[PDB]
Amino acid sequence: SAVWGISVYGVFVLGFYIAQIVFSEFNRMRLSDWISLRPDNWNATRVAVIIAGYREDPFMFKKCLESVRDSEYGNVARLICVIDGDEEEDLKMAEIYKQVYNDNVKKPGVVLCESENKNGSTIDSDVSKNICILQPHRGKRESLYTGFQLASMDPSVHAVVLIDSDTVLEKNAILEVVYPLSCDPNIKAVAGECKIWNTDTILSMLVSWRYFSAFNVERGAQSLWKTVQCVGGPLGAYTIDIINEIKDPWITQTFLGNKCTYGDDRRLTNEVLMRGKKIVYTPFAVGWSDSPTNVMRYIVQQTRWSKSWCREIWYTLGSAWKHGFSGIYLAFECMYQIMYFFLVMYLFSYIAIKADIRAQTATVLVSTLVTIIKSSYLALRAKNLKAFYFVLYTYVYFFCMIPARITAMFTMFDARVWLWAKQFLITYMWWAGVLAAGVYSIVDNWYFDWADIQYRFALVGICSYLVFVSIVLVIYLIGKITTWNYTPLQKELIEERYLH
Amino acid sequence: QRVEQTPTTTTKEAGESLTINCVLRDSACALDNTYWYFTKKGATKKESLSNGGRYAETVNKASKSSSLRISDLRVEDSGTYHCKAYTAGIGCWNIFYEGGGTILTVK
Ligand SMILES: [Mn+2]
Repeated sequence: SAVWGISVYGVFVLGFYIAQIVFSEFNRMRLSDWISLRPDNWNATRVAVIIAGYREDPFMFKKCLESVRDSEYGNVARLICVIDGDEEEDLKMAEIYKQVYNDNVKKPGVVLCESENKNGSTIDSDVSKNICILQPHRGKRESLYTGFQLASMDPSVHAVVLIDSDTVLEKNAILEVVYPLSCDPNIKAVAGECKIWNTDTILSMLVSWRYFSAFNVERGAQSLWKTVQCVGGPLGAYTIDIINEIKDPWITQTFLGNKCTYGDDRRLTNEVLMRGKKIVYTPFAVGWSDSPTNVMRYIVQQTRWSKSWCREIWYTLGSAWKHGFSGIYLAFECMYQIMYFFLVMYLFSYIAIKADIRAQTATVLVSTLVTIIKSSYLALRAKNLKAFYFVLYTYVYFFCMIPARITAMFTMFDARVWLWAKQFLITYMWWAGVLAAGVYSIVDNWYFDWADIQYRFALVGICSYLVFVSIVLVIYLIGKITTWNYTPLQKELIEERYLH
Repeated sequence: QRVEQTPTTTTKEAGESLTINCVLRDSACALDNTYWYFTKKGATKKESLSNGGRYAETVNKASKSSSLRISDLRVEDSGTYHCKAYTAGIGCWNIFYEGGGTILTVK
């Protein structure tokens, strides 16, 4: 029973990972072949980039605008800056934008989304100059919409690169996202690889490699299938046309009859998928973005992401059939996600109930082997040795992703104590439950038998796992002390933050 | 890379036919197909035109050129005509190319 379950879990996970690996490598090969025939100094596409931000750090915002200006694309029509502010505090963002770009900033009283006239000609009159908008804090979608209008306004705009305020971009990243689709008209969106630069904390570091994997595997695979389930907030491209075609629908997304004021990422992408358009992802385009460093903020962010995912899965499946042959992989992927979560939960429940030391030793060993294989692949792919830190991702996944999943599922339907509870009470109950299972197992197996070969194997395995985790923690600590694990960009970021 | 609506201005009597050509120039990318838009004088809204009725559009792929033959012109046909070019293929971006426009006056 337990041996069969572990065996199928290991084979299933490794098989799916290997399939995703070969799919992503094929996608990368196709992208490289496509780039190989790109004419030099190619600037055929006119692009209007879009920024959206709210209460962003002034230094990070300044660096983002510096990167945007420093981009080497020679066919950028204009920069559209949208900030849901209309508040004295938000004027800092306007000042930062003024010190980098044209001083002109317009502050309309009224939001285009709630306006009876959604054309931007009410708020804008010139398209040549870069324009910054200050509007009442509505949230996300709206702001983007504003920009969308302002973009479409300019006909030349053939595509719109959407970038988050907190995002460092590369001169090439632009052409790098505004070119893939040249190859295939159908491509109506290009997901741009994003990278977590803040890696000081082990969490950030782990998340960094997590991002790495995600973008360069799943995304890549789906990209091969021209069906990247989701675009990239920090770095994302979008054909102006499909945008104009999805902006309004997406701007008006209500789940259970409730404007979904959550992750826009996914909804517009889901609309594009409903239209049957192909979405490809390129890894050659990189954008540096920060990551949460606090466990609680990571928990709430992952909970919001899980809510968006669960809300968008129904529509994703409902539209997957429109891709005919294609899309089958997308259905397989979502079914894999649900069945993998359910299998992990059931396996942990069985482990807690049975409390068989051999079983726990076996699952620990196979999980370590899986993480070792994944980290080895990641190191080989990135030509970088710090990818082995991903073996600790099991801890953070178990202790954060699962409670976030349960929180999202429980909070989908139906003073400060309550609100605080709705965020962390699931996580605290989960941690208490795992601790209780651990102590119950350890007392239920409170015996020693050196004459038992199975007991000896379990003990040596658990000791080896402990020393392995300890040495990984030690090497991480010394790397942090010598600041070797810092990302290359973080060094000069700290330099000009200090010199300020 | 530019598009030229050669006959960009013209004034002609009612009850004749007019031909407006749309050519994509300086492009290494092959033309995919052409969309034609109309704006009524005074009005700014653009209205898309379709094959049929008095509108007959001919698309040439080898020369990357297209032309709209509008026949049997009435007074309300007076307005600015715009061609909207498309490029496609492998490594060829799906682009909108808007020509200079052709203002037509029908008396
Ligand atoms: Mn930020």
